[PDB]
Amino acid sequence: ETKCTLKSFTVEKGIYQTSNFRVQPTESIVRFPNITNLCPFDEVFNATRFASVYAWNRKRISNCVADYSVLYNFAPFFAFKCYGVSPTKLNDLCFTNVYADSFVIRGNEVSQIAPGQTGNIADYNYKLPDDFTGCVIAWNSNKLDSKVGGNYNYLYRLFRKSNLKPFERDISTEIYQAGNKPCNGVAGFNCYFPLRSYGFRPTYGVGHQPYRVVVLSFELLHAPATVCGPKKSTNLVKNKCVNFNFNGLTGTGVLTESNKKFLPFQQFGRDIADTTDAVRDPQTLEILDITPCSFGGVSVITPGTNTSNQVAVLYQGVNCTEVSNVFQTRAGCLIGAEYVNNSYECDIPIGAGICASYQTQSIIAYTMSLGAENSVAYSNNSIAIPTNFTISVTTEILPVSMTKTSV
Amino acid sequence: SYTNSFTRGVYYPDKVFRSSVLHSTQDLFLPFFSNVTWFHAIHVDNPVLPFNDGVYFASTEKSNIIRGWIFGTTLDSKTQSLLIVNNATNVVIKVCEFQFCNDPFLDFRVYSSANNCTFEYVSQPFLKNLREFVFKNIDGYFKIYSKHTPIDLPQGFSALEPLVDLPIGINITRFQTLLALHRSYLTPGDSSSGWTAGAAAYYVGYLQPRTFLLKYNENGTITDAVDCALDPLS
Amino acid sequence: DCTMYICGDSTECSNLLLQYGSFCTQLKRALTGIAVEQDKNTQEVFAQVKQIYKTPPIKYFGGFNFSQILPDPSKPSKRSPIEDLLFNKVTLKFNGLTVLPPLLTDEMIAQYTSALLAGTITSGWTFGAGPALQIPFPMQMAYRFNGIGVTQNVLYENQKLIANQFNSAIGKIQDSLSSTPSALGKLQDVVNHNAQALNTLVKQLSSKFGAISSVLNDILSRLDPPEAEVQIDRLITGRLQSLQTYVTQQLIRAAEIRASANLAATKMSECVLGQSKRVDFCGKGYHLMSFPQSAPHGVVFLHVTYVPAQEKNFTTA
Amino acid sequence: LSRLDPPEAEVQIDRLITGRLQSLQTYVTQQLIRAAEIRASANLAATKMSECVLGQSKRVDFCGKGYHLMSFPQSAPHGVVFLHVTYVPAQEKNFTTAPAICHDGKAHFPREGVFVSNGTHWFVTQRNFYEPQIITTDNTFVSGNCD
Amino acid sequence: DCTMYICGDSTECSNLLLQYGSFCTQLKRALTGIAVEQDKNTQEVFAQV
Ligand SMILES: *[C@@H]1O[C@H](CO)[C@@H](O)[C@H](O)[C@H]1NC(C)=O
Ligand SMILES: *[C@@H]1O[C@H](CO)[C@@H](O)[C@H](O)[C@H]1NC(C)=O
Ligand SMILES: *[C@@H]1O[C@H](CO)[C@@H](O)[C@H](O)[C@H]1NC(C)=O
Ligand SMILES: *[C@@H]1O[C@H](CO)[C@@H](O)[C@H](O)[C@H]1NC(C)=O
Ligand SMILES: *[C@@H]1O[C@H](CO)[C@@H](O)[C@H](O)[C@H]1NC(C)=O
Ligand SMILES: *[C@@H]1O[C@H](CO)[C@@H](O)[C@H](O)[C@H]1NC(C)=O
Ligand SMILES: *[C@@H]1O[C@H](CO)[C@@H](O)[C@H](O)[C@H]1NC(C)=O
Ligand SMILES: *[C@@H]1O[C@H](CO)[C@@H](O)[C@H](O)[C@H]1NC(C)=O
Ligand SMILES: *[C@@H]1O[C@H](CO)[C@@H](O)[C@H](O)[C@H]1NC(C)=O
Ligand SMILES: *[C@@H]1O[C@H](CO)[C@@H](O)[C@H](O)[C@H]1NC(C)=O
Ligand SMILES: *[C@@H]1O[C@H](CO)[C@@H](O)[C@H](O)[C@H]1NC(C)=O
Repeated sequence: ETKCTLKSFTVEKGIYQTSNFRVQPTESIVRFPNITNLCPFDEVFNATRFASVYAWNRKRISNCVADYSVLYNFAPFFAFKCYGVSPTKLNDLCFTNVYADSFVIRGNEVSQIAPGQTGNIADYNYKLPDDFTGCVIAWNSNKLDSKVGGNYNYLYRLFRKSNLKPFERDISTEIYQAGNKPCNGVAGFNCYFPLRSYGFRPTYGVGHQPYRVVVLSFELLHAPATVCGPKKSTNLVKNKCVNFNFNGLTGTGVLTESNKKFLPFQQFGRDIADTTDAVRDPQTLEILDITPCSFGGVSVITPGTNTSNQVAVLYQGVNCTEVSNVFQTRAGCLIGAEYVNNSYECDIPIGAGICASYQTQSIIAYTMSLGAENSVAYSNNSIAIPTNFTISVTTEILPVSMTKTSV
Repeated sequence: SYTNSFTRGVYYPDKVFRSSVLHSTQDLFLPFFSNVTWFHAIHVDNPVLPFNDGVYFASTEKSNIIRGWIFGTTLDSKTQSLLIVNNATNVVIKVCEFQFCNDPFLDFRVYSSANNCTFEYVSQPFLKNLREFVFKNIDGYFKIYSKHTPIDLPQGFSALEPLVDLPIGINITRFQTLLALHRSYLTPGDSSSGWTAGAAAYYVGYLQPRTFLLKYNENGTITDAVDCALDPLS
Repeated sequence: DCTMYICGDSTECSNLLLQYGSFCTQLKRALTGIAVEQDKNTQEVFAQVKQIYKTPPIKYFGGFNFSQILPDPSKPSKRSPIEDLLFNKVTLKFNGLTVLPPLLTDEMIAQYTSALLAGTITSGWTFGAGPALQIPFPMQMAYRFNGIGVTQNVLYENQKLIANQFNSAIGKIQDSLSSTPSALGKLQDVVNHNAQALNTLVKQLSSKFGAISSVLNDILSRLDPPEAEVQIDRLITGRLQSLQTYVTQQLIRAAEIRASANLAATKMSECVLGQSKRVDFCGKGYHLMSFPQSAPHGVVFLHVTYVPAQEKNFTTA
Repeated sequence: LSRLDPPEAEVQIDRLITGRLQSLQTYVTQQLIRAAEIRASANLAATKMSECVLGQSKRVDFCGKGYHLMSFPQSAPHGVVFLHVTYVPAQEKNFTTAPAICHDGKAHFPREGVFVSNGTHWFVTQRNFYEPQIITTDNTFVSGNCD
Repeated sequence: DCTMYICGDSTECSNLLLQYGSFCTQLKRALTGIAVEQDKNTQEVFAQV
């Protein structure tokens, strides 16, 4: 690695920085807030009495967590056709409003509840938009909406001047002016009642029995979304740096408890450097400080391929209690060298007064010596007078000019 | 009347925590040492109070003489007007499409004739008795700050804690106070119902976009704030 | 860290960073050269002596008092009261920014300072030009007085007065240093500049630099692979332009520190290790001697100056 | 300029020019810093040449460690090597020293050197070479009594 | 002046410059330090007496 960093083959004697030691996270948490306003889906699907096809009952679903996975308590659906969306991706996309339109219809008329299709129901009673992005569910309701004599309470419109528009309702009961003869509120020739009734009976087959059909249409106006589906996992891992996603604050670090008492309205904390330092647990009220785990730099203290190949590693600025003689210094900690207790001349500097060299054998680590020891006898009646001279030569090399270059 | 709000009108700018540091933010704050309107002698006219940048509602009401507030567009027919009515143990926050009178009083339950409300938002009941409130509208969120501190406005320092947020976007340009007393006057037109009660004063002070430098202590409570376009030292 | 400062825990950002060029191996090559240079400036002034000298046990140099400059054996850290006062006045791994500790700690610099003090007190100036020669301190003071032109008789006769004046000056220098809190301004300015440049880099990371957000985990989760790239490219450009100027300012400050350290080493060699004939190079006035004192990021020279006073009018020919 | 068409190659050419200019600006800045360093080093070298080769200096470690005598310059492809001749004392010896000498009621101080003693004897010598000489009037001067 | 030199008269342009952060502060902090240093060099040579 030192040769790769230096881009050479014969590295000299010294300490060289090659890479950085990074602890990878093991697991990953996603602590988003506890679940609440399950939208009123059960009261629309498990209602007590459904409305007519022309008077299709509408509820607006807004400001509520939409668990679309409580659909699968109601039995095999003759149709769960989700148009424009997938039956699996619906519990993910947030939406502004979810309009639920329920109505009872025959078994042969359940197919008419879809975009584009025409017939006798979705022309004058309940027409769906062409570009309708939602989900139509339909299931039989014979056991509940069938009377022996006949349940003539469910009505449906058969005649109308012109077809309806997307999501339009008509509750008028005026006689159908079929011919030119202007009707006078009486029924008869060319003047028929528009609303007829269903003869729901238990003896009917499977195509004419009562079928309850609901339609959930999702709206995504520019308005902010208020109905968002559910989300959660559960680990408050400590003493280990993991990936946290606490109510949108995402990061990597050790989540350990603390005594940083926050105010009630606020969710996360920040130091001076604008970096995050603590965060609320969206479930139990307790403040945990975010602190990075072991992180620093590796340095190879190599004596050079000229002498040998035994090298030593130095992790700088990090305690190596976490991830070959281990010894902790004040500038880091070095593995591969032994701490010798005789101070010699510094050869390869490390930091905080520790140096390495080759004893000859293995890399050593010793406190650098500032020099020898000599204490002169200071006396008020003693002096040291020289006798001999020495003519020595001292070399002092100094650069003068540089390489004149142009671009 | 006209008085000065020396060192009041500060709140928490964002839901972030700090520990003994300084944070400078360009927000919509009340300018220090401004000229606010002390409406203490107006015992039910002039309800024309704008809502351009918000309102700083300060009061020293004795006990439950206020009944709530109303924030609307123009107080006309089919106009979104939010009414926050504070009862003894619950508050009601509904927006109505109704034409409100000059001074809708509460002692009554139905304010106008043709009321038509459409929202549903219930929360914890809100109502030396200083009750500081700061109202604003940004990002489609009708945002309020409330504080209950013992005392006019003193020279102390007290931040305004964000309590309740509610999503709505409208052209809020209305503001009026709803009082409470003994003599029942069902007449909406007659704006004269003065009763012998405690001292009533609804402070009105408009906010301004300014840069504020707040000091967060070790516990995360704003104890000092400086403005940056008044005094040269600031 | 060129990889972690620009690209936070993102492998695609790391793959995109290698296409910019060899800036990652040059910005870290210049900063380590700065560090190795800083590891040398602290050896040309304090490590001028070869053998460490010590103070004799008898604390009688002839009448003078050096208790405030000699190390105190009571305090576990072997330093002088002046060094202890100077150390208590200098007020001193975030996103890939580490602070490397110096080689010579505050204990080895103190030992070098004590050795230099012992050499300049007991031996005089011979400890910096060859073998150390013992000599009484009054005779060394007579030497230094004769070196500037003043005869040795004024010192050999009025020795008690000179000793009392030196003791009073040594005692008053502590109050003088404690009076003005901005006396150690040159040592605090460099520390403040360093902590400000180290803190201004984290403050600029929150800037979007043109992108929609500032964190990589948001751009790599809202936007799709090939429309996040021009954003990642702009973010890398902005984070590299903020680091290039930082490295340039660090190089300029390192050159300034190197020039200051060369000047300090020259002053230590020409004022502490001997007497100089320069006017205001070893103090304002007539220089006699100089005592060094260590400090967390510098050196304080105490220059002893002989100043004439109480002049009188006379006739000359 | 051969794969892409004129106006979609421009933002690419613009980005390439920006990248190649940002890599040259920092190079020029580093060159200026290194040139300032070289200029300071050359000024120091010229000062040393003028104060050590072209004469003798009284500075301690400006013309070599010790007592400077002379300096010889030598050229080098990108610098100058100064060979400083240093006189270093050695083979020192212990002796007895005294400030002055009281004789005839007068305190006499040495002119140059110090009063050395080696046992029941006193001589005068310089402070750099042991040369015992008898205490005479030529190398001594009276400056009062020995009180 | 970063605000007049880069963004002249243009409030919209200044609001983009603020998103670059502390660059403008570290520029004027150094340029005024240069002036303070130049106001000191004229006092170490001429103001010795
Ligand atoms: C979340 O639900 C768990 C289980 O009921 C409960 O113990 C915890 O207190 C809840 N947290 C909140 C937000 O109250
Ligand atoms: C390797 O050792 C040889 C022989 O002692 C010496 O000539 C040479 O300079 C050394 N090279 C390195 C890179 O240390
Ligand atoms: C490393 O951790 C151990 C155990 O907490 C501690 O005793 C030691 O002082 C630490 N070393 C340093 C200086 O980081
Ligand atoms: C070196 O000294 C340390 C600290 O006193 C001691 O713990 C250790 O045993 C010594 N090792 C050797 C090899 O003497
Ligand atoms: C040296 O000093 C000591 C302590 O004052 C004294 O007793 C001794 O006589 C002195 N010797 C001389 C005169 O050199
Ligand atoms: C407030 O403004 C009124 C006019 O609007 C003025 O008369 C009054 O003096 C001002 N009060 C202060 C001191 O701000
Ligand atoms: C309103 O206040 C009255 C009087 O205290 C109380 O009886 C009633 O229950 C309250 N209603 C609400 C909405 O809390
Ligand atoms: C030397 O200074 C110390 C500390 O101020 C003082 O305690 C002591 O009396 C002084 N001694 C002499 C001889 O002046
Ligand atoms: C010397 O005489 C001059 C002229 O009378 C006078 O100004 C000056 O102060 C005197 N100085 C001294 C030292 O007496
Ligand atoms: C002088 O005497 C002292 C004390 O015995 C001794 O330590 C020193 O080495 C001697 N020096 C010489 C030059 O003989
Ligand atoms: C000291 O040296 C001198 C000169 O050689 C000599 O005359 C004297 O006798 C010596 N003293 C002793 C006692 O050796």
